[PDB]
Amino acid sequence: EVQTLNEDIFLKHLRERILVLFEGLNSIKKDDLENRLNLTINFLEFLLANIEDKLK
Ligand SMILES: [Mn+2]
Repeated sequence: EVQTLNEDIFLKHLRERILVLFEGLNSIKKDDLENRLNLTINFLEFLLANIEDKLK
């Protein structure tokens, strides 16, 4: 029940590791949104250029 020096150190590192893991997870999540957004933009931009080619 008492909290030992070794436990405090181990808990403190694990805290840091989880926070680093969340940073990693948040980046993968944001890059995933960034890629799907860019893929739809590129599609729409390609479509827009097809349309304008046919209007020329
Ligand atoms: Mn999170």
